[PDB]
Amino acid sequence: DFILFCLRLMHIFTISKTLGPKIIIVKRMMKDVFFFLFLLAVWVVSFGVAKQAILIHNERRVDWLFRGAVYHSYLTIFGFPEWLTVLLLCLYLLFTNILLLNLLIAMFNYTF
Amino acid sequence: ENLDPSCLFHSKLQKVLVEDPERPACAPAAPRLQMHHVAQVLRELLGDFTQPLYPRPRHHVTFTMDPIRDLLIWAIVQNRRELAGIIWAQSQDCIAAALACSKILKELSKEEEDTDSSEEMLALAEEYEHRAIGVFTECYRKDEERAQKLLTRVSEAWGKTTCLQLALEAKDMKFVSHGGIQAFLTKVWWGQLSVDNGLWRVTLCMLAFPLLLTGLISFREKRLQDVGTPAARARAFFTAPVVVFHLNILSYFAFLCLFAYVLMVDFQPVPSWCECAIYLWLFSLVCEEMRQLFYDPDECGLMKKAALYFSDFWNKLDVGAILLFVAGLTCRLIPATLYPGRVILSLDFILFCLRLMHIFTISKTLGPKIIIVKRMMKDVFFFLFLLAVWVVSFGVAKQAILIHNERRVDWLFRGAVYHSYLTIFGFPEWLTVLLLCLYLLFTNILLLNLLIAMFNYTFQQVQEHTDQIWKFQRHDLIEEYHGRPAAPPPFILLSHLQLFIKRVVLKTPAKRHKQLKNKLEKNEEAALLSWEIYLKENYLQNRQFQQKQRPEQKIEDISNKVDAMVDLLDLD
Amino acid sequence: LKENYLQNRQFQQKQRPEQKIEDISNKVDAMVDLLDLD
Amino acid sequence: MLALAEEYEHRAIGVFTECYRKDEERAQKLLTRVSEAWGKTTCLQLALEAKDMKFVSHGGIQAFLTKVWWGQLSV
Ligand SMILES: [Ca+2]
Repeated sequence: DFILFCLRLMHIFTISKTLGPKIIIVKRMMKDVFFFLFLLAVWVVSFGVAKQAILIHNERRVDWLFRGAVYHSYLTIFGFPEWLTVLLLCLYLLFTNILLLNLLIAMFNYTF
Repeated sequence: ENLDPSCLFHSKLQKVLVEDPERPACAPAAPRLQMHHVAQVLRELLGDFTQPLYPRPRHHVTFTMDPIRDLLIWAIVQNRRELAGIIWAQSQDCIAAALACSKILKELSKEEEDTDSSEEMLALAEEYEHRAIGVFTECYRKDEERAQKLLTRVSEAWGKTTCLQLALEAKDMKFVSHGGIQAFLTKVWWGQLSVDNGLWRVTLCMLAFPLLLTGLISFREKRLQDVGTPAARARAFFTAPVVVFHLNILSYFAFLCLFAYVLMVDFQPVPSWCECAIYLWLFSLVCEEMRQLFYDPDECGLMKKAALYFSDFWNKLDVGAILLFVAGLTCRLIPATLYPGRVILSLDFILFCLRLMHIFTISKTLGPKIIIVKRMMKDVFFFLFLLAVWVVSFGVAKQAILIHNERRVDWLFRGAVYHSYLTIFGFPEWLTVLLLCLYLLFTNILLLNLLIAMFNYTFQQVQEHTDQIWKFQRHDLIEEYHGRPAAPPPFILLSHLQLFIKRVVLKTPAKRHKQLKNKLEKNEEAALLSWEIYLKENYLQNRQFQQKQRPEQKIEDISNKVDAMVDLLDLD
Repeated sequence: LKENYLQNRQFQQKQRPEQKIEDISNKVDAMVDLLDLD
Repeated sequence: MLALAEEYEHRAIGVFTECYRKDEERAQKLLTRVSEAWGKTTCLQLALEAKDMKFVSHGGIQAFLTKVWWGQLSV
């Protein structure tokens, strides 16, 4: 409820001349923000499940390996195994560093 | 017989005359022009889906049915513009006629092997699709319902095809991008129930069985809405294709969760039960796609239907995932290759989860963005080659200067590769500052502006008509889920078995449904055609009045009056 | 083909609207001179 | 003088696009030929040395460059 109260302070910027239309713009942008973030979430879950399947055997560990792989996927999302590691990192680079970012740039520029 | 010789249609007719064997059966030197030769060369132009127009005799004056059709085709095929513009105004059912002329002119303009007449033919075809749009928008603004009824009807005059199929096969963007036909597609997509309920209401009625028996959601055709026959209401609710779409999405989601669970924990060398349920569901999916291939509503080419199936993107992706799963099971059955079978099934899980991106095509705002990304990937790839050779260049240069020659296999090589990866992901004082500032100047600036420029550039073009492409794309999704049975992929075997045992012994092969195509009665069709004739006569007057109101025409009229006046004053 | 091109060029230059306005103006000036001569 | 030169490159583009729309092959043959009247130079070399963007940006001459670039085999 403190978060809800502090959200109410954004109403102050409506009275000023230059600031209000930007708030009205953000109120429109949130709609396709949400439906993008679903697409991003299912994508990162897909690569997390694929990596934890290939590079770790089947183990019934409850909170150790699960939170470890989840923290690995979180660190990836926030930003002879030589050929295999280079292939996995370059595939994650090619997908994540490029495609959905241009999707966001295109959609946000379009609605703006 | 007196068609002019220089045109393309005369050349194709003179070929198909001598390709007939029945004339060397009679006499080789004498050519006899028959009507079914013209019908054959017209069937080659119009498409395979239509039946021949002029029949062959299997044996005073005599009229064929609808002679204005024949005169319009004879004026169209040899690019006489002003004759066609005159005798189109006399035509019976003009909506189908304009689109058929547009299809004929596009197909005849493709094979021209010239330059002037090809552009003339394309301009004429575009003009005729404008005529069809004008007459249909008059019929739409007057009455909402009969204008919808005018689309799905079969037309005897043009070889038993509907108007919508001609508009699709001729690839007319501006006709199907009209508001009324899009409203028709939405009306078919929402099915039996009313179109104003919203998505969350259908979601809650899908989750809750007794909520449909209440006063919730909506209906149209209020004989079912008022009187309570909940068996019929439930059959109508589960018949609708939106419901079948959400059921397939939910079943696919549960299938993916079970596949991820068995891949993460239950990959066993002994054959497993949670695996065999998934093999059952995947056999269900492949039998569904085989049924989707074998559907032939009209008589058509099997190889042509195969090219039509494999032309589509998601069919290629679906059959690739099926083939990879077939390979993965044979890799799983051999005990020596169990872990390669595991990694193959993981890559196939990636392929299955890529299929969930298809859901966003149906929504209004989201689909054009997918069409934009499908264009952007092409120069994405050729950029990433340039980025890779660049980072390899600085990695090799740095590892050459700051490390001596050592034959270490995996230690120093993976160390330098991890250093280059950490660089890519984001008195040695002067040298280190120089190396870091050089990597800063190159990496933090140049290729980033290359990406910004190229991506902005291609977005500025594809953004313009992604919407017009998507409105044309919208049809086949609705047609497929109209054709698909209602059961989710667990029970679609129970749906498939009755159809398969029925088709073999005594049934029809395939028949279209009476929502997309139907044959009207004569008593209704006469009044409908008279209504359309009267609205065409209404449209032509507004067109000629608007063309008279143009300013350049007023200037030309004043000039002609002034020339008449100076001639009159010269005569005095 | 050059002789073919020149005719299309001069016909397109004749079809311009400002040239039509100038032609109407010259005809009207000829007419007012003729009515002044009577 | 600059306006007159731009007008004359428009004249050259118009006559060449007529020759191109009528026949595809002889229009290609018209470029590479040597001209005795203007000191034994070809037309393409004059269009390059005069720096005319709109002449070499035409579709037919670009098709000629593609045709030379693909060489003996089909394009
Ligand atoms: Ca399919």
